[PDB]
Amino acid sequence: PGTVQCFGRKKTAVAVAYCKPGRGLIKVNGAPIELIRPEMLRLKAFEPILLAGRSRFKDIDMRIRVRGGGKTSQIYSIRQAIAKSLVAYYQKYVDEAAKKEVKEIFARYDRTLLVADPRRCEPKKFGGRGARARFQKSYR
Amino acid sequence: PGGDVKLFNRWTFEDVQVSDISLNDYLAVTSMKHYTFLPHSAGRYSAKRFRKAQCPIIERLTNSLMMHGRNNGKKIMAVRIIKHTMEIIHLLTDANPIQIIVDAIINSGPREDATRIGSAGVVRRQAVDISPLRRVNQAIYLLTTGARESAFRNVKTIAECLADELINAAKGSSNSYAIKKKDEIERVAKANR
Amino acid sequence: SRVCRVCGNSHGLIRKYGLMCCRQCFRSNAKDIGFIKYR
Amino acid sequence: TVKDVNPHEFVKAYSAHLKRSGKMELPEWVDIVKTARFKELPPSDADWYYIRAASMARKIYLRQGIGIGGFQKIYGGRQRNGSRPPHFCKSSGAVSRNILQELQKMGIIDVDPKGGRLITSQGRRDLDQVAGTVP
Amino acid sequence: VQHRIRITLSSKSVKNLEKVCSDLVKGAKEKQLKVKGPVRMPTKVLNITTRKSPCGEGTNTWDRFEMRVHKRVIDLVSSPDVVKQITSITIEPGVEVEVTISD
Amino acid sequence: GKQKEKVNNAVLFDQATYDKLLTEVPKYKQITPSVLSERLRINGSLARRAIKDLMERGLIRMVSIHSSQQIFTRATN
Amino acid sequence: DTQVKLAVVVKVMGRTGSRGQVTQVRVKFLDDQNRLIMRNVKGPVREGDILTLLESEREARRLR
RNA sequence: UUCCGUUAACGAACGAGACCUCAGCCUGCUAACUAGCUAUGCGGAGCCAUCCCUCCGCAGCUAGCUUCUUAGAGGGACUAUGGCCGUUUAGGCCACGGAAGUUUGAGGCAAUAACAGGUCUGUCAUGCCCUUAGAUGUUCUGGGCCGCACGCGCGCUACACUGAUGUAUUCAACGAGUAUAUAGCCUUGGCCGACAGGCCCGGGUAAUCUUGGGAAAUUUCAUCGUGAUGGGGAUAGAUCAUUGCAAUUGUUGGUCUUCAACGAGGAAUGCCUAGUAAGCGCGAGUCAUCAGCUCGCGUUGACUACGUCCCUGCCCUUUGUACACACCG
Ligand SMILES: [Mg+2]
Ligand SMILES: [Mg+2]
Ligand SMILES: [Mg+2]
Ligand SMILES: [Mg+2]
Ligand SMILES: [Mg+2]
Ligand SMILES: [Mg+2]
Ligand SMILES: [Mg+2]
Ligand SMILES: [Mg+2]
Ligand SMILES: [Mg+2]
Ligand SMILES: [Mg+2]
Ligand SMILES: [Mg+2]
Ligand SMILES: [Mg+2]
Ligand SMILES: [Mg+2]
Ligand SMILES: [Zn+2]
Repeated sequence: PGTVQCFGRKKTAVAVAYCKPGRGLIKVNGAPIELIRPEMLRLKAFEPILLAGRSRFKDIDMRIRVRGGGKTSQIYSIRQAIAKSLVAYYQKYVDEAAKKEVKEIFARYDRTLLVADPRRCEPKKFGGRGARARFQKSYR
Repeated sequence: PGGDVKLFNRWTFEDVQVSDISLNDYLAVTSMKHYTFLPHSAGRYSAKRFRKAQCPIIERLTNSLMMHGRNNGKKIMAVRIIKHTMEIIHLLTDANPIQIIVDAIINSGPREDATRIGSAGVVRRQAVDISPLRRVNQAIYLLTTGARESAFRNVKTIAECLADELINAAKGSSNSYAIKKKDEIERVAKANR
Repeated sequence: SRVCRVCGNSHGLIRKYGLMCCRQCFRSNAKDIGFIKYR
Repeated sequence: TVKDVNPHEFVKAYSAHLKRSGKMELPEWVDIVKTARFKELPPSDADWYYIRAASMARKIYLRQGIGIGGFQKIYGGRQRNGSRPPHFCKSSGAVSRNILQELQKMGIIDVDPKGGRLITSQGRRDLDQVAGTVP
Repeated sequence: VQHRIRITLSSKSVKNLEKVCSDLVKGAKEKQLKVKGPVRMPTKVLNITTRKSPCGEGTNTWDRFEMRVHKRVIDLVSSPDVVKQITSITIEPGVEVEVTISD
Repeated sequence: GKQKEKVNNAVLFDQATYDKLLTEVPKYKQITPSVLSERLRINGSLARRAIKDLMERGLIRMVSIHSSQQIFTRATN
Repeated sequence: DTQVKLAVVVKVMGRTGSRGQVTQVRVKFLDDQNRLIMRNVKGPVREGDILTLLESEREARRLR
């Protein structure tokens, strides 16, 4: 019955990682995870996988659909979607205390593979063209 | 410290030794907490005082590459420069490029400076010590600016201007922008003691 | 050839949403129409 | 198939395929055009016309219902106006329309009901066969 | 016999509109009708920014007026008289009802 | 470094960089880059950026390609 | 010939200087863990930080 | 001026706070074919290929469907718990936990007293004065507000390689569509056209169509090579097309050509403390046409500081005054 739909978020990038009990598949909107297209920010998407292991994923397959955000925000998003989706699957289907090991792998590395950033675009206010910046002042 | 995790998936963090125990506390390199695959993390540093001492150092170097307006925030470009830079360092030195940078941080950070303090009721610049964290902050600042200035209106690439800068600085030769700026600060501060 | 429906002024006019009010007569009638200044 | 292969290196393969896949017609305005209002010079590459085809033969493969007024956007870009601020600029449709015309005559794409341009049953085959022919 | 009759509700008022909305739903649930609602629609927010001054002097200060508009939809599988037999309760002040016969 | 102004001076295509010099210019630190050679030799680029391929087809060195036209060089082995 | 000597900030006293730009601290010499002298540090500095000192005889006064 | 308290005061009123709005958490609730996963039916392809495995399109009584979206309800944080500090009071610093510990973030509202502050050119709001038919009334034609020795302010574009150009690749959010006349404001798709722009069939008074707004910087791959260069794009010549009743003192958008100053800017001086500065583009106002502007939006995303009263100012107390249109005395 292994099926979990766990999400991850960054600024506006929302990723939803539906799962089935398969062999090794990880596909983002159908395209392989090995191909996402910041090729500098590729380890960030790969970061959960090299943290836990390809072995930990030996009986699951991943289809991680993304929408919104930008380029960098999405890679930080898929990171949580992969990382969170694993423990939710482990919580529901493997063991509750076999995921305590998994979590402390993710948490001792980076705390933001499970919990998002609340940071957002502060609104613009008048008297200037930024959140804080104000129009230049002249006296004479 | 334990963990076989490597930057860009090529360079080991074990076998880097930071000599001067003064700023061993703020080189976020040696402990296994600081190892990271990429010098790009959107960590909420600057949120509290001394928190940016916890930012991995190769990121702190990276953050400073984005200056003068037409580079602000272009961090993928900045990190890509870092990768090519360490390619060149190991290319030219065949040692641990992590060691080179942290030795380039340690040799090019001024230990003293002159500040306008006032004793007895009259102010003037007087000689003072420098805290380790501003010293690291200053060591980064000198290197990145020196690499920046040379690359400008030069066919040479920034990645390699940075690379010459770090190699010369880690050696300690009087050849880097960072080294000459460091020693002029000390000499002034020494005079106004 | 477009004036305020309230005063007949030719300047500062708000055609947006079809109010056809000047920027001042609108402000005078803004809450009555139902534009709440929430923020 | 198409998604397991690099959307760049693959299109090099498919750009080398519409050369040697027999041939087709080719405009007597091909080598002058800048492909957009905002471009500075015409495309540098001589065999750009098939690369534009190969790049745009995946568009219909990976989408459906794209007209010419949308294909213009897909290849448009920033426009620097000198003194005044730069904006977005929509590219030209003569190039985009004609690429469709050629691949229509060749059985990779067809005109689409409900509006647009839709991929062929058997054109899907080669875009998946040549896809298999990439490392 | 059993049609597709859609009731559309708009208003400037959150509380007031859900008074009517729920009453219609509980109106027809007491008749065990096929009541498919409420589908809740993105709130429209009309906006005007105007300069506070009548003379363009002083620190230029702007006030953002706005209006929330809320959009509600109910489906009833019923007749043109069963819809009207229900929708005769007191419509609260200002709430807009525009029932039409869908496809 | 008039090293696109020098790309046709007959010394170049005769021998200048066909090991006439570029044995050495990597050997300063033994594999010094394609661009360090590009300025540790006072001559710059694009007589070099053509030969960055030329020595590669001649099988004397191994090379890279990437974003900023970063390109690399190796001596021997 | 001065020899660079290391000390540790045991404690922090105030923020002296006209603009406040100088944190005044008490330092602990590592060669002799007995010499508690005042020094004037620039930059953010807490207890447990280690200051590199070129000279040592230069001693800060109270509220210097 | 918020409290603990003090106390010739006692008890109250405003302001502050509370409050109100968007953002940050809710696999819990109400749901939802104008939002949408998930499964299954088929259909297309690849391929150990026959099935299975993968990507895809189309419909349903598929859901013990609502994770993702919308919008309602309410839940949640109170410095709650722990530690040190402190009249051990009010409160301070920190730490595990947590979405969140600067009142969590940002805004709205916002006292008394005043200023001879601005606005009679927003208002058939308005006292007094001026004119009132040969008009300072109205209406029409044309010109001017745009003129150019010069000084000033907000800005746009740059002075390049952390780049220009030409490929390929592809990720948002906020808003917007007045019978708009015989398609018409936003405009999909078809065709003509090198660009510009046309002709055609249409969709939408809109989570339904435009548009899930396929945004740019960015990311790749080449070409250029320290040269006022292919940086930069002022100036000007020729022509074409659109808006409008009309384009001249070029409305604007094209094409070719012309290729200026500018080599990081003296004395001075502005804004700014985390999704912030800075970079990038988008929408809305005006609008027939014109956005180098303003109001909003999202995208990439730091350096530095966690302080002081030194300069500029503000609040309270004490003190001096020959000041009271108040030290610009
Ligand atoms: Mg350079
Ligand atoms: Mg720009
Ligand atoms: Mg507040
Ligand atoms: Mg008035
Ligand atoms: Mg004017
Ligand atoms: Mg202004
Ligand atoms: Mg140019
Ligand atoms: Mg480009
Ligand atoms: Mg506009
Ligand atoms: Mg402060
Ligand atoms: Mg006196
Ligand atoms: Mg007097
Ligand atoms: Mg005087
Ligand atoms: Zn009016």
